[PDB]
Amino acid sequence: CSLRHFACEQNLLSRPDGSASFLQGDTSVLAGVYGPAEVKVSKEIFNKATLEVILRPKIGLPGVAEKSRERLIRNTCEAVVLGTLHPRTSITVVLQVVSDAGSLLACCLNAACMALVDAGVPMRALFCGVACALDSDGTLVLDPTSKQEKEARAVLTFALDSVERKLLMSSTKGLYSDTELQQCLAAAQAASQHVFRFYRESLQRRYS
Amino acid sequence: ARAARTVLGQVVLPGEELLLPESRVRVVCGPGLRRCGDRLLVTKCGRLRHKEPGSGSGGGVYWVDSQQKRYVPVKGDHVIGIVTAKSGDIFKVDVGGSEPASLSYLSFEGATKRNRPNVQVGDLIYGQFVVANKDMEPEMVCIDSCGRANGMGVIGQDGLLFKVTLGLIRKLLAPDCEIIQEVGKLHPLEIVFGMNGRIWVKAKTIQQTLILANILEACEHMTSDQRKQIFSRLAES
Amino acid sequence: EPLEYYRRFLKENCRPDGRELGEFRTTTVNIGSISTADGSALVKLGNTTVICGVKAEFAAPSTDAPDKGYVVPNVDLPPLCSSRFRSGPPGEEAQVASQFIADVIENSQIIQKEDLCISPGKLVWVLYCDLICLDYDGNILDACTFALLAALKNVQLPEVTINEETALAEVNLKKKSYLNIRTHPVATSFAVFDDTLLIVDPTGEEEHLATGTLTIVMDEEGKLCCLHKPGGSGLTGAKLQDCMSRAVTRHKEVKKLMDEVIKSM
Amino acid sequence: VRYCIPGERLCNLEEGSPGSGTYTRHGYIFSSLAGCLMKSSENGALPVVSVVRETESQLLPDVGAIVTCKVSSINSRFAKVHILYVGSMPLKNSFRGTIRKEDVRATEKDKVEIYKSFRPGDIVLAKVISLGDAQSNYLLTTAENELGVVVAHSESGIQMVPISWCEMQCPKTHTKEFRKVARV
Amino acid sequence: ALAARPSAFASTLCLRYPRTLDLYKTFLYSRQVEISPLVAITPFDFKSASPDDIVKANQKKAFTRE
Amino acid sequence: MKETPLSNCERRFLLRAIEEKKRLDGRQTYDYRNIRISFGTDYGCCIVELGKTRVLGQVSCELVSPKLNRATEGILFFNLELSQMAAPAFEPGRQSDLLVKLNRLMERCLRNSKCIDTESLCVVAGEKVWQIRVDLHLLNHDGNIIDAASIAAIVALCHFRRPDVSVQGDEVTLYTPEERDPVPLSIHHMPICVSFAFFQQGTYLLVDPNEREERVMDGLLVIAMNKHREICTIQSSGGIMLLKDQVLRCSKIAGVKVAEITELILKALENDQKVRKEGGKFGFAESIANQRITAFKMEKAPIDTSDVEEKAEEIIAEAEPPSEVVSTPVLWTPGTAQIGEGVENSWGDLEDS
Amino acid sequence: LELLSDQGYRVDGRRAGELRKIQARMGVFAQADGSAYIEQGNTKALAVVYGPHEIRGSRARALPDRALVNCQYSSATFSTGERKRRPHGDRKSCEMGLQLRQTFEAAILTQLHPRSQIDIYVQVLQADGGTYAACVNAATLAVLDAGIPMRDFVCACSAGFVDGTALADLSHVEEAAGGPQLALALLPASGQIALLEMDARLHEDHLERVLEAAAQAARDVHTLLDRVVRQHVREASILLG
Amino acid sequence: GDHRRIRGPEESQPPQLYAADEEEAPGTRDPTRLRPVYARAGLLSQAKGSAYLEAGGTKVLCAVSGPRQAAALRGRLLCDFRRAPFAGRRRRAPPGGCEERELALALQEALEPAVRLGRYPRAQLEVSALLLEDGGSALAAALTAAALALADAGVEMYDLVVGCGLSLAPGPAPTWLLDPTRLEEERAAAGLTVALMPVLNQVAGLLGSGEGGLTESWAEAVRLGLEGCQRLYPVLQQSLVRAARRRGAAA
Repeated sequence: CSLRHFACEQNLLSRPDGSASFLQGDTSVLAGVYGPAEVKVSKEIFNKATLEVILRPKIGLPGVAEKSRERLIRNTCEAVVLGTLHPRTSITVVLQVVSDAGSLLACCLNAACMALVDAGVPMRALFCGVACALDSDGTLVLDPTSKQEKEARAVLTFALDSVERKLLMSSTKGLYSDTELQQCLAAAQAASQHVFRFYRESLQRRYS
Repeated sequence: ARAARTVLGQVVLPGEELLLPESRVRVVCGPGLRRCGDRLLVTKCGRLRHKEPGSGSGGGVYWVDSQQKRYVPVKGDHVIGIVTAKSGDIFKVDVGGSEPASLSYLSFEGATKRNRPNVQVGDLIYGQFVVANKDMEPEMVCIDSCGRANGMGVIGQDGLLFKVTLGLIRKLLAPDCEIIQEVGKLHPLEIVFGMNGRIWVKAKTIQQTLILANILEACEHMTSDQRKQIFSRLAES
Repeated sequence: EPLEYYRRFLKENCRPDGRELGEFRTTTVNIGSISTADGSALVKLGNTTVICGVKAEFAAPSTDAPDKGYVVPNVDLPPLCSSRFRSGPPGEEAQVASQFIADVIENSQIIQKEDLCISPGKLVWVLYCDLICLDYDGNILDACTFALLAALKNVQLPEVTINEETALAEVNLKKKSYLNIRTHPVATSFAVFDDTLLIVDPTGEEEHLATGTLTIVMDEEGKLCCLHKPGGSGLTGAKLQDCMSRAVTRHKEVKKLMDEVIKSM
Repeated sequence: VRYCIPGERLCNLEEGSPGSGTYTRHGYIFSSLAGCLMKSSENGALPVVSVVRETESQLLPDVGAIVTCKVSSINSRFAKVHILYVGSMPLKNSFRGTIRKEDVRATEKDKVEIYKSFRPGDIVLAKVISLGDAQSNYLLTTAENELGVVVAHSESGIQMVPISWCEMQCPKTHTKEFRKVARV
Repeated sequence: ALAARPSAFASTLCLRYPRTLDLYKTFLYSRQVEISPLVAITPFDFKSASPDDIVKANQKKAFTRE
Repeated sequence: MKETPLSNCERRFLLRAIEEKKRLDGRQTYDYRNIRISFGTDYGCCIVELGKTRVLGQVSCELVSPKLNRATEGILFFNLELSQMAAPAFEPGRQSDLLVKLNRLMERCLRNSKCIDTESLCVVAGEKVWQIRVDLHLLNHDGNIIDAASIAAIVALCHFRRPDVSVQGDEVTLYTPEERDPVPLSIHHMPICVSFAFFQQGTYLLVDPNEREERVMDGLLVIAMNKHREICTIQSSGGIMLLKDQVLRCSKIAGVKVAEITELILKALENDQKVRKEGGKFGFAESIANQRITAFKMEKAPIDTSDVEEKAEEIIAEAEPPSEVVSTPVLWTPGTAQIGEGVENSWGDLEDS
Repeated sequence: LELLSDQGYRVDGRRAGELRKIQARMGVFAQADGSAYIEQGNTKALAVVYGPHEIRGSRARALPDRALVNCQYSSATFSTGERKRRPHGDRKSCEMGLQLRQTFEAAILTQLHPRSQIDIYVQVLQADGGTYAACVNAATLAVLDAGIPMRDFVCACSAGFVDGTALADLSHVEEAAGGPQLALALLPASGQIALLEMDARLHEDHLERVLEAAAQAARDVHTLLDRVVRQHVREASILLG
Repeated sequence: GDHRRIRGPEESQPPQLYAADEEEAPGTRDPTRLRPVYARAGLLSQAKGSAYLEAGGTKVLCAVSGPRQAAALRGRLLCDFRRAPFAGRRRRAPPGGCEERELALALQEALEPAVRLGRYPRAQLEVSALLLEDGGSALAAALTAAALALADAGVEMYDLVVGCGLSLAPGPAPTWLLDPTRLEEERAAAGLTVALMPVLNQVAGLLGSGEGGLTESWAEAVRLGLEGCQRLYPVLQQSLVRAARRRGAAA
């Protein structure tokens, strides 16, 4: 088990408030965030903000699947954004898929976290994305590739907090038993400790 | 869980916690900090800074300082805004926040029901706030506390208004900042800063106004000494 | 007022429904009432009524693998079941309630598309299962799944024989066969309160005040198909292991239900 | 006792008079609801026959009615609200409202700053005066001693208590704020 | 005009869903989990001035305008 | 939400400049903002940056049956789209009068010029033929969306490489990059758009204007003209009223500029092919500037996958087993059964009668 | 197929620089505030306009400096050989009506009707040849019928290029042949161009000659429509008195 | 195709068009009989007013939502008709259909002559009806049920609406039939549906088209439709009585 090549770039676009491109190996995702701004009166809520998430694919037009994977990202950002500090406003997170090579949802969650941090939004704790894909026998592989993903009988993806490493998001593909669900959860908890080190090292270097 | 007064000038991350000195104290947490129990929580990235003037009293506020573009109104800030409408007997002005502000026809110097001031749509105004809580649209008056407009009102006739990040504004508005003196050594200038991320400049020649506009946005970076003199010499031309 | 009132029953350990915080509502079903459909079943869960219907048609097999017959699920939430749904194109809740069922149908491998072909590469059966909710009280993804599984155990197809010189299809409407079903995926939903409280079989008001939701579906051999957690407070391995212990009993209950209703014919 | 359907012969115009939720035609009294038959004899004979369900799921507001509301947002010159209770009974849905800067006090006076009168999140008692325009639909009023904010809420989530006619104080932190206190 | 008797689908669609010891053990609530107020006067009984009433009765009685 | 309004000081400032023939960012009248191309890893994918605008182009092909009539060619979809992140204003269904003119500009240029050879994209006739489908996205709006979109589409189409097939007798077969090498396409010419803006009633013009210069302008003139000396489209629009010498001057300008742009594009594609053939490393990853603060590199890492067995084992072992109250099903009449607290009577009957 | 014989005659019998026959009419409808009807050659158009009125919807979509021109386009389902019915969502109608809105936001002297809308409707009953110029001329006539002031009399015509010569007022047979078509919208007094279009390839040396031939054919349309307007105004002046 | 649904096969021909069993023979009956009808009110719990109507092979469910925000001085009456895809010989497209809109309008022009909208200024009512199964006269069920729902939801109306249906035999001596079924409706030449107010004695809605061209048959079709609407009334009379007895006794 070994996480593959990682890369990230910040402040790409000049128009948004904060931009962040996060590519992990060959797959890549670009994201940008507009800060708290005005919101339509028909959608506004008092004592809280309103989150809007849109994802754009490369081939086709978004359908039921892409909005169903937009709900997970919105309900994940809803648990870490302090909306009570900014009522009667709107905060929107947009994720763009540039290239796909496997484990796209985890790289999208990491892109969203890095775009919100760069954009300067009050946060309670950072979050990460780890995807597991156990093979036809039970050999766990972390951060797999679409080559291994096609033959594998089950792929799981988890989102983990950055304080006590609890579970925030869980999307699973394939059928399995609980024992290897526990062992892939433990593998994800072990894997996030390096991603959080990449967050800390990137932000400590940024303010040098 | 580290302690304060030890991690000053250190980059912190959201979700981290820190221990203020022991005997609970009434020091108010700043923008990027929230007080929970007898501990402080971090909600913004940045660098811890502490300011107590001269004495062993309070004397002290905790606030992290970061780099961002989106502006949130703060009571007592000098903000440049642009008029948008003239509905009723007020002047809606766009400052850059979530909601537009609101002037009044009598807020200007010596303004009454007859000698109203001339304010068009799409003009920039220098003025200060008096209410900026998160319960209403912010409202700004535009002369003074006493009532004598000290350079306030409608400004800008032959200059350029551009936009920079909050970090450069914070850097320039410092008592130990030599940026303006050296930049004005090359090109004489006059500036009116705005805490919403706006700057008004006016050089002599249009070429100099272009150069000052481009070269001021890059002064947040490119640290002085080994770099600044050579950059100044190169741009002398 | 909102939170404290409910927590009065929570500390009392008897929620306003009159339940012990770890029990399900009353469940009843009927099968074989709509006579204009191949198969149908009505599921009642103490409100949260869902009805499903199956229609079989002919279609051309796909260009990649011409040995598969399509199955297409759809879940619709009309503006009459509740009062928050508005007319027009289907909304987010019904679309997610349909993508979830499509994912369950795919991962669970309940049916094999190779059992529906008549002659490879020209024509294959297609099943159109459409779900319409008659009442929205909470736990939608559980009763929709149970309605679908109950319906799929009643659909029966006629024996079709293709000629050689004529090459057309002659349907033998007298001898009608059945469908081959492999597994029986049953779902279970949990609602998590502010940071530690988990309840079973929630309600629309409770989901209105809850801070998260979890859904787990199990096979008949203790295998997990999907782990649907839309998000919220956060859980631990111990809490999931506590949930699956209840889900095992729920699955045994449901599998006994299906094993008993079909024998009664 | 017997119930009703929204049409049947009940009485003549001489043997009683129509009441609430009824109509008459051709000298007969006809039902217009499915409630219960109540005949209020009152005093003076000839009871005013009417039919009332007595289980109001919804009721349309009127020109004059007492309603319990809930503020949604406030502006420097008006304050949009949300009608929540029609007098006593709970309401299944929520309408919209607007409090102009003339209905705060019972004098229709100048000054009367809206900002410190109806802070968002409170629950108020108000009276309608009109059926309104398409911008503001019901035009509620609080120009009375019995109308105004009744149950406020603190800055940090604590049930408040009235302290004066114009001034309010926090019980926990002893903080001073301004409201429009209504008679209990 | 004879009315008829129901059938299965209708009699199941029209269902009304309305301590006895302890079961489902793990899902109880106990197993899964200074304030000196110095309160002011509790209400404010309005016994005092209430300006609107003042100004109204004031002017009506006064009735001088000088 | 909407876009920040335009003051009355910026208009004055741009117009005193333009009268004096000097612009904000230093470039003179007949200049472009320099360009920067970047190639993906799979074919038909590029990132172009004109000044500070970004467009992502990506080509992809697929095999369908060729309608009815035109039995010996292939079809070529296009779909421009404007991403909410390009600028605050762009909104999914509230900018429907720019999308149309943009899709049209793109389609008339690319499909009516006849530079792609859609003749030789057949396998059989009356049967499966390749249907290509170009796709562009706008990422960052800084003015001159169409020049960048056109250069992006050109490069993306001149970098694609199809699959490839064997056809002999009456039998098909489909290969893969390991069974057979992907094949390039055939491109007759390279039609490249140019835009001009007119200022204060045609008295001045400025080449390649950006978004502020776009809000102080009357109307726009676009002139698409492929290599050699052959014009392919023009579309005046906005608020302009034009002369006849000026169209010719513009045509000259577009000729010169397209010459230079084609130089650049050819050089960049050649260098990219040389890199791909030498055997070095390519892709979106090895493009991130390293002399810059916001880039970081980390080789692989086993984290420690030594403990997961033990933790999982103890967790499974340490929790309460399923309980053992089993429920009973009740039978009313074949077809309906109930489980739960149940109902008192067998069934309701004459409840109200 | 021959599109230009050696003698110089086209398919229908006219020379290179020869227009078709136009036959107009003013004042067709009564309920509306203006009307027109033109048949340029074998293409039958129609236009109806509605005068400055209150903005529909009142959704605060006004312009405090000028009026709001709103033009639509539709087409009958029997306008060509095949039925070819289309829904009211096609992008051809929107783009042609957007070029119509562009040219009439420049021809009309609109800074005289603050907070007002101008609704322009065009209906094509039979399309054979240039549809754009027939719609522009029919709506110029309908606007004149409505009394709306304008700077000049805008008129449009097309052209082409086959075998080294420039055509004029191309037809559908000639249009569907892959040639460098081109259209203008001219103001005769100043010679200014309100809109310019072209398609397919053409060398740069013949653009001046195609554009000149198109401008000349538009100036030739100008005189023919001018005599119609003068006869109409003299008709109404005779009627009045 | 559709970007808001699950995409399956592009085309799908149902097996009825390949059904090798030839169309059967309906039979004969007495045209002076009515299918027994059972009516229940107050079915749904989350709806302000609802009713479920079932008679023979017809299954229709109607629910009524209360007044909401937004001829004023009067309130609107929005309507929406939709039938279940699993009804009838073939499947139906979920997006909609011209037949559904025509029947929705034929409902709207029939339930407004009963309620008095001069009591709901600036408000509006929304009515939704669903047909679970089509086994006979349908428009004679979408009228009775949507009127029962209105009566149990406490809105003020002048009277109820009771519907019926008829069809014309295809023989050489055609005769109108009462309460036709699909076996007697797909083999018919014409059909008629009436909407009668039983007490006010006023026809609310009329619809009929077919091959009967003599203006002496339609007089009987209309007046036997009126006899049907006066014979279905007592069951709806006892249904609202039981509904109100139970709702009141539930307090």
